Amino acid sequence: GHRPVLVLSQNTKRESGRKVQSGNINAAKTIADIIRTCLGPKSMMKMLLDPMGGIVMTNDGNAILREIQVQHPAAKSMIEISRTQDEEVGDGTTSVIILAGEMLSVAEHFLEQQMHPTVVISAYRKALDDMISTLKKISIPVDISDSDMMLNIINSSITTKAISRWSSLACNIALDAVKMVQFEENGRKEIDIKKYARVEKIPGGIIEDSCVLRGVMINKDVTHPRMRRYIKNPRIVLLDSSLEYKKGESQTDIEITREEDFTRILQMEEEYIQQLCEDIIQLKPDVVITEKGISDLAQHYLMRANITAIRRVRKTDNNRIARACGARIVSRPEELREDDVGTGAGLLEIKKIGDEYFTFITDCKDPKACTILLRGASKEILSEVERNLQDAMQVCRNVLLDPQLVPGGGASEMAVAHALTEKSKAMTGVEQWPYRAVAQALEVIPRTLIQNCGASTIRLLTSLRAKHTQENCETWGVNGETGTLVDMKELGIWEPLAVKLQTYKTAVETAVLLLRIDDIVSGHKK
Amino acid sequence: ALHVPKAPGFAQMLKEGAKHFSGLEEAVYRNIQACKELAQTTRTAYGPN
Amino acid sequence: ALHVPKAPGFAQMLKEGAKHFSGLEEAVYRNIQACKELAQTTRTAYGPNGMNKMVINHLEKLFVTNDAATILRELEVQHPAAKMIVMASHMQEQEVGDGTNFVLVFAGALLELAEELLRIGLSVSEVIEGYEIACRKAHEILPNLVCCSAKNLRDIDEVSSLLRTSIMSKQYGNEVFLAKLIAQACVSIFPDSGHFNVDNIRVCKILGSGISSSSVLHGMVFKKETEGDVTSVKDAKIAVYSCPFDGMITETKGTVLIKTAEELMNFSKGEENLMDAQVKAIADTGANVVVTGGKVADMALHYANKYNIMLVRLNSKWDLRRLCKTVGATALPRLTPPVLEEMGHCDSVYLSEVGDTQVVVFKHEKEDGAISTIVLRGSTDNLMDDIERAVDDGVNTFKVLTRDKRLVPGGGATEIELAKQITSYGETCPGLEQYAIKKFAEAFEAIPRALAENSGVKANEVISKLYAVHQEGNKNVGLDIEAEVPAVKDMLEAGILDTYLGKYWAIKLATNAAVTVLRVDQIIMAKPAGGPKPPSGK
Amino acid sequence: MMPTPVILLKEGTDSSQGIPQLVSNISACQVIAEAVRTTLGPRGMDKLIVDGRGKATISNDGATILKLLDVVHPAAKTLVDIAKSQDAEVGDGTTSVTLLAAEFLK
Amino acid sequence: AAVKTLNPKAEVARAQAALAVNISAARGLQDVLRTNLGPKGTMKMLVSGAGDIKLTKDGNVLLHEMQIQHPTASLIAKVATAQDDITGDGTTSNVLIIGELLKQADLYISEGLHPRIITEGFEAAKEKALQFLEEVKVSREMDRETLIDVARTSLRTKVHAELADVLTEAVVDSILAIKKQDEPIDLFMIEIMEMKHKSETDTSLIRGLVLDHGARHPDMKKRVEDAYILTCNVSLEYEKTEVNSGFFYKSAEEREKLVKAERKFIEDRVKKIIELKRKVCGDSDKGFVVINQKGIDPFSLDALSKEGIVALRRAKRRNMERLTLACGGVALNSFDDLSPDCLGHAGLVYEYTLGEEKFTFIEKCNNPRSVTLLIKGPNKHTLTQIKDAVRDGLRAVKNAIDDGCVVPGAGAVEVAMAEALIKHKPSVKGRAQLGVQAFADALLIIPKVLAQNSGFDLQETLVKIQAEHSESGQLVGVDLNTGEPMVAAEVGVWDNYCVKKQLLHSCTVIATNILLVDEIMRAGM
Amino acid sequence: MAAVKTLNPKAEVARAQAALAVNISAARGLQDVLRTNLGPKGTMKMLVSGAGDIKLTKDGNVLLHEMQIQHPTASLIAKVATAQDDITGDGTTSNVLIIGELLKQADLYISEGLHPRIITEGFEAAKEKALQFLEEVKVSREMDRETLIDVARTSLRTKVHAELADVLTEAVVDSILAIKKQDEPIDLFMIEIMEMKHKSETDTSLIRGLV
Ligand SMILES: Nc1ncnc2c1ncn2[C@@H]1O[C@H](COP(=O)(O)OP(=O)(O)O)[C@@H](O)[C@H]1O
Ligand SMILES: Nc1ncnc2c1ncn2[C@@H]1O[C@H](COP(=O)(O)OP(=O)(O)O)[C@@H](O)[C@H]1O
Ligand SMILES: Nc1ncnc2c1ncn2[C@@H]1O[C@H](COP(=O)(O)OP(=O)(O)O)[C@@H](O)[C@H]1O
Ligand SMILES: [Mg+2]
Ligand SMILES: [Mg+2]
Ligand SMILES: [Mg+2]
Ligand SMILES: [Mg+2]
Repeated sequence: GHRPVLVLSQNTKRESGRKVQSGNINAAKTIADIIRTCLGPKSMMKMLLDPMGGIVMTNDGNAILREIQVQHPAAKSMIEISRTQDEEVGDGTTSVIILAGEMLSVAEHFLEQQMHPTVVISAYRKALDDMISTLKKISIPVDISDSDMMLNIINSSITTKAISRWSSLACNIALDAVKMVQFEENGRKEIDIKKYARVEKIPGGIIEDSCVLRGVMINKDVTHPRMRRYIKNPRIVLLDSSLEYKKGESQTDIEITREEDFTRILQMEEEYIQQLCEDIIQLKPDVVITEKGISDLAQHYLMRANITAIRRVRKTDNNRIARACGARIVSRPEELREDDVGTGAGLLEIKKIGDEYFTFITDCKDPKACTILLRGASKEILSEVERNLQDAMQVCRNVLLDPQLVPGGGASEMAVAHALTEKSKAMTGVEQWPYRAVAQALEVIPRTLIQNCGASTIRLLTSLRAKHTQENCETWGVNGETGTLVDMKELGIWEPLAVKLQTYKTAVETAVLLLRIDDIVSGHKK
Repeated sequence: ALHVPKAPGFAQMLKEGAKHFSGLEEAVYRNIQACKELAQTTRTAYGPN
Repeated sequence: ALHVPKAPGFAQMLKEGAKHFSGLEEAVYRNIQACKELAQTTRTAYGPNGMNKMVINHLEKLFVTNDAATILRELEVQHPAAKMIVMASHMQEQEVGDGTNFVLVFAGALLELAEELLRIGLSVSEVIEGYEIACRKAHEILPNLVCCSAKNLRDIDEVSSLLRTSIMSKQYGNEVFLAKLIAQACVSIFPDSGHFNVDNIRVCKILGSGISSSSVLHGMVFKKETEGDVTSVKDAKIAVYSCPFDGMITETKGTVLIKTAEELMNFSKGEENLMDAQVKAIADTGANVVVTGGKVADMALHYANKYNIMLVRLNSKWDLRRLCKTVGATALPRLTPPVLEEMGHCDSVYLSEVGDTQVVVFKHEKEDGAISTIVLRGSTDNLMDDIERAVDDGVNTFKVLTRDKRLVPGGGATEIELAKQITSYGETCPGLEQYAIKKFAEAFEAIPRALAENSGVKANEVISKLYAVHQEGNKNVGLDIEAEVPAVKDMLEAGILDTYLGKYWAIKLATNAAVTVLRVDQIIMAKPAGGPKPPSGK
Repeated sequence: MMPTPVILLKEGTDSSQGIPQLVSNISACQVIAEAVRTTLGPRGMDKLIVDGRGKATISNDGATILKLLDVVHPAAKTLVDIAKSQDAEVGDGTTSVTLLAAEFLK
Repeated sequence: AAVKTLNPKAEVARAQAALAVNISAARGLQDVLRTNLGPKGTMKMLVSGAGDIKLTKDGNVLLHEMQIQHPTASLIAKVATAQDDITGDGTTSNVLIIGELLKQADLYISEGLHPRIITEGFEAAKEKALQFLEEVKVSREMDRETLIDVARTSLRTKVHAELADVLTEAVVDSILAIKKQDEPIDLFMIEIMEMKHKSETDTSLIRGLVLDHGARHPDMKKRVEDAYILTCNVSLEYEKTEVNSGFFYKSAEEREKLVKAERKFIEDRVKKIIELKRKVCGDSDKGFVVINQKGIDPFSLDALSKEGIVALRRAKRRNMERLTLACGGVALNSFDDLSPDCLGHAGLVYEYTLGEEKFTFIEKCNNPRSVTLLIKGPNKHTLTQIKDAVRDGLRAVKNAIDDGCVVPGAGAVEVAMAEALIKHKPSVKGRAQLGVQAFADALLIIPKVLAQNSGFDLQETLVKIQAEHSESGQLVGVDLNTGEPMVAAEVGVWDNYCVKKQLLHSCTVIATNILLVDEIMRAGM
Repeated sequence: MAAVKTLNPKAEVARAQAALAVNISAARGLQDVLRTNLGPKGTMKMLVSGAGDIKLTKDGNVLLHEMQIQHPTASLIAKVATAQDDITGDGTTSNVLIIGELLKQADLYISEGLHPRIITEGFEAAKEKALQFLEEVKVSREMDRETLIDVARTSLRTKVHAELADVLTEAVVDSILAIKKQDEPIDLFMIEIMEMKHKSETDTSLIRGLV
């Protein structure tokens, strides 16, 4: 007996000092090294295995980082910033990880030289402000009306993915989907591709057959075979209330003492269904879409008026149909109005693809929602294609909202590094050394591009730096496929300004956050 | 689709407890890190102070 | 240098408990060996001199019989090839009703000779092609081997003679008595319309008095007692109800709402008067026997006793339908009195005791009716079960005779003649198919060989004598089991004959199973699972 | 015998055939008949059988004694079955049947 | 390993290890599936954990039934599953081509060549191969003979000879029966039934429907000559009120009245049916058959049988459309507007009893747009194998009809395509010529495997066929009986053009994606 | 599974293509590891024993012995390399590489249905022709000090650092010329190799005597 007395509970570990800082920096460096090789047009894909048996073959940095599990909290912070970068701008998820890793790597050198982390953080913040200034200074304007330049931007965004083979088709698909999704109401601009740009994947066929529809496509069939599977100009009526007979909310109970009351009640059920269907029919529609069930008697009464009904559609799909065909979802058909009838859908077709029936509401005139029908080799290939298309659409939206561009292929990195180094000469305090350190740590992107291309890093990077020491050479980067220095005015690889700004901000702030940390404590319960 | 088998060749023929490290990252950087750790361990005893 | 690693490729990719067998030696010979083992296990029960086998299944239920299909059903067969051959045997049992042992023996012989042919150098495809050609030749030859026809099915003695052979293989000691019983039961069934239903022959097993005391009854026997006090009716006018013998109730919900004392005092009296009126209305039609499929209310039983109506309750609806067919009644869905067309008539219904169990007998006096029953006596339940299996074989033989009336000689005579003719045919066919054809012909020797082995004589002498006599030109000469030395006799006069359809289907199914087993080249067995049986079989 | 990588019947299946099997069956029938030998005749004796629950049953009746015994030998159960049959059909002679059957086999 | 420093319980393959693992898995899969290709391939027995037996040589079925837990095997299996889902054929060829592509690519990668060059060569070779396939396809009018030839080319590879011929006749007849001019073919209108009582060659085509259930009332007629078909989706059994009614009475007479009056609703619909039957046919010459998707309680069954009406209940949902297209009536969800024109017509309806289950036959239709194939066999595995074979045949015939072009088979198209790729190789700039050569050699696997399965030698047969094609220019394939070069078009060995296009696209895409993988990770725990 | 597994249940058997695949995979793995040893531009390997002894080597035989392998084909190839080292003292890495590449090239044709016997016959014919050509191409020359220096350099440069190799060349050539009798076999037992642990690696030299 006589158990020992403790201040803190058992299994409450505590680590402190230089060890914590070194461990955090090494964890960030390892996380960066995981996806270091997945950058640039020459990137090699990774094959991930899910705990549930799935396989994720991907080149995207965010997917790779979110599909792995770590226990070191600094690695968790790196995964979190990767997810943040993915959610905010859409791409740049591996560039930000690499930049943050390099910034922490160059901060460790000063942390080992009797320099307080607060000084390094102040220098990093000044450097980040100057990077923002330089990036805004070297940007170029873009007119969104020129579709060719938008296609070129999307191409430069997707040349690093597995879809670069069909880059032209992918760019056209992404541009059309983003343009259709774009919408404005009550003076509020809106580009919501998360809800109104649906990507549907059906394995088989060829990827060249994939296209974006002027409408929607749902995996649904007619409730009854007699209903038409092909209508030219359907007047769509949308519903979100069941077309059956349902119990009321209140505690209702009947008490039958006469012979004819039972049959009378059943007849009233039938008559209620008939009246409901008559109220629907009064608008003279062609197809009826419901989110809830449709009774067989209701189907009969609708087919009596030559109406096609689809029984149970999801909420999001019904919203997409409403956006595409200009309808308005209603619940009580006695309150149905003419404005709620969806006219604008140019055709409704229900054809069988493989062994499944699919409903097409294509051919809409000016639809505000679209379905991207992807056909390919298998589910993993189509998942990667969907991720690449998501990157393309996010880049298109970023350019549409913010129309500036900055040179790619490491040209922006070298230009900002040179500007930061030149400005660092004016400083006379001790903060200049970490300032220059992060400035040259920004050079990791061209170095990684050269390494992935397979060329010699030292001489190519030295020549690139020497070129950037000149006056009008801020657009000089590296070819990702031939390993030579070229002017990005000629290569045409440009990136949205917003993506670069977000990448730099996230990298510097992650470096600051992990530099502020000491005295790791673990083990306690909730 | 839940396990990664050992690559055919040397990886499969290796003994049970044996360890194999090859390349820059697996070998050279690890050795440099170990030597740096040793130097850091003994550093504070240098000099009259 | 102390361990052999798994070869790269499929061997390393295979699961833990899985097994993979590929190639001739590793797959085909193993399958042939398993099938030969199964055939050898069942072999000793073939023919009249076959020996019964005590088989105890996983539920400690004892089966003693020489029926090959039953033995294979109660055996926990694990090998997939043996499973395939068992499936073929069961298909033969379902299609015809007899010949399962023939199927198993022929398949085993075919597979053994196929292994021999593969060993001497033939290919699997060549063996399969030769087997198919020889099977076609056998099916062509078979109609020419028909010796006599049934030529009558409403007779008693002639059909009994026809069915004696089918139930001589089982119960060899006393087959004339069983043949007479089954013949009478089947002749009562099978009206002027050519359709014969096997289900119409019922078997009720009552223990105690030895199988020689068994009898056939024109009607149905139910092992239970009457609900009422009347236990015998001489001019039964049975009315059959598929509804419980009780006041009909609402399907929705019942609730007696009482608001005055008068209703409370009068409710039970009115209900009693109503049920009495219903029972009296039923009795006024003349129905002195009532059969119900549901429960019997106490007031219902009281009022039926008051009006002298015999009550019989049948829990199983199959028995209710069979009784309706037997008497000629219709199952009333309600408790309304039956009209004259729906009221069945039976010449005698009474409660009786046979041995120990109480029985209710719906007995007709005519030698006709839709359903006939064979009551089997005996000293053991297992013996009665075996007699029931023999009765099933006899009834199936009668059904086959109704379908096709052609017959072939038994006791290996047909097999020997088929082997001789197929060998003669294969002696002329050039190419490598001749070896397979000759082996297919030789595989027919397994039937007379098994018969001679079970009889306890030398098989080789019997087969040589059979070939000698058949070469002389006697196609109806086969093994004589009533001798202590190898001897043969003409079996058209002996009356030992087999159905043509039985032999045809048995040959077809055995050859199909053999060639299907031969076609398999690789086996990929998954890890065995201890699941609570597949949901399909419940 | 041989290992037979894939065996025919389920593992654990026991098979006995030939003259030894039938001789053992006869011996089991003799053993069953020995359990009711002393219950026959005016000088017969009673048997006491205790079940798992501890309740004892005292009987001179052959069928009852055979029923109480938890016989599991497949050939021996035939004697119990014929004793039950004799009791059901006639009601007397439940010991003579078993003695006669075992004596025939012997 | 960097990953193992974060998650110690991780399995990682990097750089050459990933390629070695993937190529080894693909080679193993190809080694197993080599024996399926061609009519001379070998059957496989697949025993499940529960002991069920299957006898198939399909690539997709075999892949599903292997006991494999490899990631690359899973990827190839999903590719083959998509192949089977869309085109319905060409899964074994898919796996073989993927494996041979990976092997040929490794043959150059192991000598220091980067996989990206191989992938570029693969893309160029795929483009050229698609152009050549466009140039070589044989546009034809899909008469009965061409469809029979295609059906033979599939079913002979799936089953043995005479069974294949019977299945070809049945499949071609059924497809031609349900086909509408200038209209997509709906394969749901061919119902596939399995009965387990006769030989495998008894499978035939019934110009009507076969329903696995029959009349549940014994008094119902077992055979109706001239039948009026009523396809309905109306419940004819007792239905509880939705609002919890319950009954309240004060005497036995009131209870009897309420019992009698609670059936009035269903009795009204039964009376409507009986009135329609009496109006339509006033004598016993014609018959009435009611096929209901919902249940029928015994009282309604008895009421219908008293009028000589055959009633079926709990029919399959697809049977509504199938009977509407075959019999020609209309499926009704209510009887309120019941008209004589709503009744389909069938020239014969009878019930067949097999064991404990009964089947209903609806034959002698006027012009059935929906027919059924009745699979018959003595075993369950035989039935499953025949079902898979007829699925393959139906897909092949539908694909042949869909586009008026068909491609010569027996490996001829692959040989000619490889020759064209070799000729085009010098035009490709850079070292992608190595990838083009690898693609051509991978394409040459089909004649090699066909020669192997036929029992010949790969090299001699392949060089003979290639020399014949170069000398003559014809599309010469592999003769599986003699091994000599042979013209596939003249003998009638046809392959689906869409199947070959899908093969090229999927194989190239999956090989390119696998070759570019340099790391395999399992760190989700 | 097989006959052996039937007689001995706990027997490991690889039959037909399985054995060939196993042997070729083992040879390919050995070749893959030993590729980096060949040539003066090869890479050093660090071998750590169970007791913790550190051994830096580039020799093929030394690498094979301190390999942690339990493969039969690896054992066979290691024994062949051991014999090569015992007799000639050089060529172990080349031995392993040539064996592995021969097996790989043979498999390249065997995997296409060709029987290995034809490959072995071709191997024998090619070996005879190659031996004839090697006889044709050899350079007969009287061995002065310069040629021996060149040979010693060609070996030691591939074994050790270039400057250390240059020192060792003079050491070994001088020792061999010192102990060499005229037209008599050279007894290498007369060159004692004594190691001391107090100077730099370039301080090794030759003593015209005995230590
Ligand atoms: N054709 C090209 N030549 C050189 N560099 C390129 C080219 N295309 C893209 N890049 C560079 O590759 C990077 C994009 O790589 P990617 O894998 O998309 O990383 P992220 O996911 O962080 O955007 C960009 O920084 C861009 O500068
Ligand atoms: N009295 C007899 N003499 C000789 N052979 C007989 C006699 N009775 C029947 N057989 C033979 O016995 C065989 C029947 O064997 P059986 O045990 O019934 O197997 P199965 O039930 O599979 O037909 C028939 O082929 C028949 O030729
Ligand atoms: N009678 C024949 N003669 C020659 N070649 C044939 C014949 N029948 C089929 N083939 C060829 O053999 C191949 C059969 O492949 P198959 O087993 O059907 O694989 P899958 O089912 O994956 O398509 C086809 O590519 C076809 O060209
Ligand atoms: Mg990007
Ligand atoms: Mg029999
Ligand atoms: Mg096919
Ligand atoms: Mg050397």
